[PDB]
Amino acid sequence: MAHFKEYQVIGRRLPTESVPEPKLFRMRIFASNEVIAKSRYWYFLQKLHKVKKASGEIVSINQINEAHPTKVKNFGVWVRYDSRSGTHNMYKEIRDVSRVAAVETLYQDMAARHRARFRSIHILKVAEIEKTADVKRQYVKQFLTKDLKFPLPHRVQKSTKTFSYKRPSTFY
Amino acid sequence: VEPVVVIDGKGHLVGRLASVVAKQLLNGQKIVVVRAEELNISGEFFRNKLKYHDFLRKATAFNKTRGPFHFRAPSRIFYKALRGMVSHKTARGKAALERLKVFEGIPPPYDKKKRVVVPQALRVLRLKPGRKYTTLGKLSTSVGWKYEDVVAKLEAKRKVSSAEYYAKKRAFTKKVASANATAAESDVAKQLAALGY
Amino acid sequence: MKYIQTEQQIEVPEGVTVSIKSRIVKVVGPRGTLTKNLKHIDVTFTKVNNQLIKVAVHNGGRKHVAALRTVKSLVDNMITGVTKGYKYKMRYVYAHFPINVNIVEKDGAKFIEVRNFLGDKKIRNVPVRDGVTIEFSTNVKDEIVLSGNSVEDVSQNAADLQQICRVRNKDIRKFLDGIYVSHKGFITEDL
Amino acid sequence: GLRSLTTVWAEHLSDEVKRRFYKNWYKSKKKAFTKYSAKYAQDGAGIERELARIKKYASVVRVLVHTQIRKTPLAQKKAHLAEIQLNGGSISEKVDW
Amino acid sequence: TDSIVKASNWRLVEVGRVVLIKKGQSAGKLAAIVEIIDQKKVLIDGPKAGVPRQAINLGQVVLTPLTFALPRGARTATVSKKWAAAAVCEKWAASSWAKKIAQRERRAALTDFERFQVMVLRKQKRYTVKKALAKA
RNA sequence: UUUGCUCCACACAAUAUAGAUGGAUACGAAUAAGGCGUCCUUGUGGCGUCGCUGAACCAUAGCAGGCUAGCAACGGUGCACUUGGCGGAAAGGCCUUGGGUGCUUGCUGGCGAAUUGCAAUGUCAUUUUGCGUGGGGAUAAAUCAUUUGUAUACGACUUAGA
RNA sequence: CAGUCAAGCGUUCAUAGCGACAUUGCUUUUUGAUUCUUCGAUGUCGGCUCUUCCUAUCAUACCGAAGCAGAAUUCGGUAA
RNA sequence: GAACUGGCGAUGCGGGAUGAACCGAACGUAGAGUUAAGGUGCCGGAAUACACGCUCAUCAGACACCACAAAAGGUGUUAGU
Repeated sequence: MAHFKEYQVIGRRLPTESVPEPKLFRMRIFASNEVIAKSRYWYFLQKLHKVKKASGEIVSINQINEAHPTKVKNFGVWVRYDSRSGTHNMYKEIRDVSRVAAVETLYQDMAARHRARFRSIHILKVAEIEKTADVKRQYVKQFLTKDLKFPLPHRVQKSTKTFSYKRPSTFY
Repeated sequence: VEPVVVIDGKGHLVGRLASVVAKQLLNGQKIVVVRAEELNISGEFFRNKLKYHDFLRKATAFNKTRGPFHFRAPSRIFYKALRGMVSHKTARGKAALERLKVFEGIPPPYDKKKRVVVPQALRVLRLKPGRKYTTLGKLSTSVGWKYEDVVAKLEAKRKVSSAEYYAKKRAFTKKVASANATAAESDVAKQLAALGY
Repeated sequence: MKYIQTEQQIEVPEGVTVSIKSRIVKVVGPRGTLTKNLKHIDVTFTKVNNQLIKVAVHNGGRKHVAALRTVKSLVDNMITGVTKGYKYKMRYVYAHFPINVNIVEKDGAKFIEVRNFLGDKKIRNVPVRDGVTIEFSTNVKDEIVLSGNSVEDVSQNAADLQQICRVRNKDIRKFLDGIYVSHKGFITEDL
Repeated sequence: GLRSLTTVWAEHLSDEVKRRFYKNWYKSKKKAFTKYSAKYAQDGAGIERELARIKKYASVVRVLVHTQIRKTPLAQKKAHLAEIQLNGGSISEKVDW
Repeated sequence: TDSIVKASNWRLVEVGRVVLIKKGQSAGKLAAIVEIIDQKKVLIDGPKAGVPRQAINLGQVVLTPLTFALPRGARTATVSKKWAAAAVCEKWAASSWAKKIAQRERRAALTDFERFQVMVLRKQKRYTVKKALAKA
């Protein structure tokens, strides 16, 4: 959809004569902007409990960011993607620096490999990964071994002009 | 920048090469190309062939003569696809055909000056490690070109003559480099290395 | 999934030596030589310690990774064929018409003669490749041996004999008459 | 294709070949190869100039020759000329023959 | 007689190898590998230049055959701690790589008066080299 | 058929332009590799180096580029020749020798300009031709009228004839 | 015309060759459907004639299968 | 053959190669800047832009209206549950 950011939505339907101020909920949304996250709230909310954007409301809508935006981390994910047949449950484990960061790449991944749309992906829960060995994904295991050192063969360049008066080599 | 731009067809990509060439000639550039037989295609021997086969079966029903023209010359092969991306019908595209010139190998006047290349048009650069392709020299031969070893005999005499002159040139630059090093580290050498040269 | 690092290890039998530049090989030794072009796959090789050289791939697909294993396999068969060689056997099968084999040579072409292949009134021949030399097998009834450096020229010349005897318009299961390959080993004994 | 380089000749000819060139022969001056026989006055430095020029480059040999229609029962008198390829050994030794 | 299989020298991707940024907020600064993410993206960090510890693509930065000792996780402190503990600054401007840069860098900062000086000092430079390729 | 005609040194009018205005600046193969300098037993040999764009390199200061003195070297470039070698793919150009010769901005001088009055390309290119100059060289053919059958609706095809 | 699931038939085995109850397609050489087009005109049918194109290949050249022993046939493939 | 709203008839203009209708938009004659629908190697105007990957096809694919395509399989490869 766009570049991602993560927000924090808070609501309580609407207070009443009998019992005002209901339970009071919260959620962790991923939206490039504020209003985007307001729909995602009501999204799963009018799917689990009884409410709407007419019988209830939202108090706060602030953004939540990753504390250490310098360190690359591992991340596990809970997805409920709806195909041209139906809904299934898949488990991913991609290593990215920030949380909202791995979400943008896995969303791009859903279309380049899974062919599913923005309005076709379901995020259940994403518990960050702390321990190696508990690794069950193999594309992950290649970057988790000691002494990750490898040569970079074949080096192409970007031409600024229109010509070349030679025969440039491709070393790296 | 120069009166004419010389083009080396060896190691480039068929259609992408003509595209950039096209633009330059329509801007005001007279151009001559060489060794068009060495233009590299992609895919299998089998594929690229049959495409020319079905192109070979499409001709004016009632007049095979005043209709489609097929070619065995790797040079007018480049002429074909490149003219088909301009209007050879107006005086506009008519003058572009007259500026352009293509050759089967590197003829007499055109190998007494050097030819150039391009990265965004290079076969080697737009080819992923471990890919297939076909060359025009070999397929030009399978389509009906009776001039392979006739011209492979010409390139022999040629590559010998060009290397004999670079023998004298490689040794004459060994003279230029040993004269510039003995006159180096002087007063004008120090002052110039400071100005940026 | 572009396999990051996949690499195999290879042993050299002391006395043999191989020269290499680009993707071009050379196996010099006890019997002969074997030049080879590999500039159609695109891979790397590195000499580590005299009698040991490797092969590697960095970020290569499963078909390119199945090719790293496929060439370490090739490197192996070129070294043993130079020191031991490649010796195969083929027996002629018949039960009625005598299988006659000769050694012909017109102008110096070296072929093999097919006489009486099932009452054959036409003369069939078998072209001989370069490098490998044949020898008629005795002590045994209806056989012969091939001997050289590479498995290609020896067993493709053996596959020559194979399909040259085609039972056209007949029952293969019943009219089982022709030349088949019996033995597949080295020229040296014990191996 | 097959490109023709040098065209060589003889000194004296026949009127059959000289009239092969005229349309109006009953009114001609007969200036047929008059200056070509001037290449036969000089020792012949130019004759071998083109002859050995061919022994160096030219791949094949094809020679021109005219007919003997005077001994023939035909009143045309005009003898035709055509090229006949030489199938011998070495192109240099072919020019010699 | 032995084997001999070329050289096959390459720059290996690792924690401690430095690269040159061509585009971005820097577009001509230096930064070394702090951690590796995958195939095209890595983590840089170069304090002796003024650039941050940022996630970046390999298509926007180049390489160098310069590698010095570095811990797997070392933040800003240990980054230039081993930078100076290796002597990579003098080892960097010790090549024609960076001499090439300052050469055309000073050409884009040349006045026609100082560009005029290059022309004239070369009038006398080429004169002595012509009396050199005439007697030797 | 009035002195006609072809190449050159040229005398002027022209006629247009698919587009002048410092140099189109010449190994080969290879790119999961390579060029270059270098040594030896000249091997698919060892050692060092470069690339990340030709933003390279060479040339370039003067009335659109002048008159001319002196130093230093014996050199460079352009002009017209001379010696020899090479070049067949669409050679007709490239390589080199000897003299004559101008510049010599490689270093230091004497003088010239204006008003063209704050901008107006303010021309220093070349395709081709017509007509007068004088120095070499050459004395052309085809058509029809006529006849022929190897040709034909017709021209054409094809023979011949001072 | 071509399949596909495959109870079975096939002495014994579903798939040698076929294949019911079923289900997926293609075509405009069948007749239908339509009035879009033309009733101030496009000369109906067939035939004789002459040319070309398609392949859903009947035959030949090269080939695999069999309940192909010999022999022949039936199915299939590249190909007009 | 009917119900809704809208079009054309009676409508050019950019676009859909082009087409009565689909999208955008409706119109005096110019001049500038800004966007619509759609695109941007060349035709042909405009980045052979950057990004994350998928595919090698002995008849590839390559954007609504719309220009046709299905069952059913595959140890081709991929992420997988």
